[PDB]
Amino acid sequence: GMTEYKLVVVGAGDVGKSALTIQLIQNHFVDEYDPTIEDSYRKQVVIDGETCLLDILDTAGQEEYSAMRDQYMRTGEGFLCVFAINNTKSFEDIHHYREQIKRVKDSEDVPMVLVGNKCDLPSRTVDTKQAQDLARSYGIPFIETSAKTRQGVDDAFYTLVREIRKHKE
Ligand SMILES: Nc1nc2c(ncn2[C@@H]2O[C@H](COP(=O)(O)OP(=O)(O)O)[C@@H](O)[C@H]2O)c(=O)[nH]1
Ligand SMILES: [Mg+2]
Repeated sequence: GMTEYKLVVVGAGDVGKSALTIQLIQNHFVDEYDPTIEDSYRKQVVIDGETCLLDILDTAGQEEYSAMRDQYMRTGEGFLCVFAINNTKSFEDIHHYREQIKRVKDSEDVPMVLVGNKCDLPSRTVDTKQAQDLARSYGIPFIETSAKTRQGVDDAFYTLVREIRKHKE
């Protein structure tokens, strides 16, 4: 019946990984959540007629041992690769996340969704086209989000579950 899926939220610091996660889990926008805390959350949802239990890891970067990063990449079934639309470096970092996750999993086919967060902000430096083009080059969806207004948040997580299913199937 209920199937559990391991989702992993990755991206540079300050892009909104924790805020995205907390909107989905707790239905509010958090302004201040310590950037060094890495935690996981469970949430039950129904997607396309099938209940699933999302086990969501809100990552925070370096681990005590890199072996621990590798482990959560190996066990992770799908990845939300998050950048902020006002931070070009966070977008450029996506190249690294894509590479590293493929490398750890030794796979060319890893369920992922590219998330461009903070779309409510006017100070945009990363174009919709450049992100759409990058996602297309990986064969994955691109979704624009705002953890602040909740735009796209649910779609990003649900789409990732759909990508995981497509991969398993
Ligand atoms: N305006 C706006 N601020 C955001 C958004 N998402 C996150 N933030 C803020 O950006 C900062 C970093 O968010 P956080 O979730 O801690 O980023 P993390 O380091 O990736 O976990 C926080 O002050 C958040 O309130 C968003 O969509 N819009
Ligand atoms: Mg965080």
